[PDB]
Amino acid sequence: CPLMVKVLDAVRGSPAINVAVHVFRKAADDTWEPFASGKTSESGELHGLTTEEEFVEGIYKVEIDTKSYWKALGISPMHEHAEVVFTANDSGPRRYTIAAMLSPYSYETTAVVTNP
Amino acid sequence: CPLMVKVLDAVRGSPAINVAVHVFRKAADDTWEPFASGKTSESGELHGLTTEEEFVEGIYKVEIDTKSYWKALGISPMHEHAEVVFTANDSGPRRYTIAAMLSPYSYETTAVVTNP
Amino acid sequence: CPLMVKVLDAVRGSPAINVAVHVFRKAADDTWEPFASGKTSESGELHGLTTEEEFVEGIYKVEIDTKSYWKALGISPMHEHAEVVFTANDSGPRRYTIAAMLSPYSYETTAVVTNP
Amino acid sequence: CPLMVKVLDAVRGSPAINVAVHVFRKAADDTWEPFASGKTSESGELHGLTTEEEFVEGIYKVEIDTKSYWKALGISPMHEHAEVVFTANDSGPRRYTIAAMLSPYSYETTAVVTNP
Repeated sequence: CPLMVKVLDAVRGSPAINVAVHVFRKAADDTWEPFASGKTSESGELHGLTTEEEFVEGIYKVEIDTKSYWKALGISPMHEHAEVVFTANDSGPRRYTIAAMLSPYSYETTAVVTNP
Repeated sequence: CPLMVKVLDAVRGSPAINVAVHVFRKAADDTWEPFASGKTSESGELHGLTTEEEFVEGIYKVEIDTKSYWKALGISPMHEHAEVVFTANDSGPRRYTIAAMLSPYSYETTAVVTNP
Repeated sequence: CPLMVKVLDAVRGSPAINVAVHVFRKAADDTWEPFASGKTSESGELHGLTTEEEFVEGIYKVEIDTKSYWKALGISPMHEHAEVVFTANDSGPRRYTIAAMLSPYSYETTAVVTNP
Repeated sequence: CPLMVKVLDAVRGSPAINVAVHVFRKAADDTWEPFASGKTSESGELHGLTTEEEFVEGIYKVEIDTKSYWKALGISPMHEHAEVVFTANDSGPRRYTIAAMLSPYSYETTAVVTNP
């Protein structure tokens, strides 16, 4: 798993289950090329987005669609969405975990990088 | 001041001085219309972005260009930039403060809303 | 103002008004000596805690009593309180702002340091 | 594992390896009774702190000793330590994950609660 996404609901203190996550890769011609997508599991984690073969060097955008998750919980949020736009494998491949804590008014993201 | 932006350097624990900030307003035809821009002052704050007359209801994007600020401090960051995309004045006008704590690998944003 | 405290309610996205704040200074004999205290104002800020004469070098604890603030809003929180324990004026006097974002389950603090 | 602790180094974007963690349980006579302790592993996680039999209802303090971890990395930090003081099993037993993102000047904690 070269890329994992984990989402927490910071208001309720619990994993954010079934949040949509889309990943894009910046193309040669400056456009956002769709790369992979999925939904967080009951642990708040999304595995299997990509492979070590597919996950090349690049600029990657991770869009987490928070708006609809709050609606299932009866909330209208402030942020439309959350984004993490980071450069990947710039110096050889890494394992990346994009971590997101959400709220109706705040959000942290962190890119946690390790090696295999 | 219906809209203020404040940026902190969470690594050094100090205001983030002279960071570029661009604000856009989602247009009728789904495009990001440029709205206002500026640079943070020595307190890390950016005032005078807009007026109560200009700052209508809408979906607004605040782009904080972190990448170049780290370069002036000798750092290559992970995130290309930071964004806050929020809906404004949805229920009458408010005062908004978008607050940003930055790092080479993490970032919080919060939308702090009050009335006049 | 060598020491300022600012508290935000990260759940509601607004200043945290009338939160109790106690500051202690580590004494010579390892004990927490009471130093100053107050309540946040309508901006979420607490000014006038101390003076440049009184605010000597030391280890200082800032206790923010979150539990009772949530009760006034009908909430039972997870954290009993929030604390920031930091060393001050270690290399000459500074201005310190202790910043706190709260929630029933999460909390950031940051020590933001500047000079006069 | 009714109680797990995970620590991230938010400055370097990586797990915080071999951080000391002490847990205390508030005793009947208002004192902090030592409960369990350990060191984070290479993933930044600390497992096996306690058992479902030992981890009763109570007020628990988790002390993460950040100061010495920065020293191994050549840093003098601002915060002496990080603490999370939370009430546990108040309404039946839960699984708790205390999550910590650290820095020389900032720190988040979150209590992430789930059921088995």
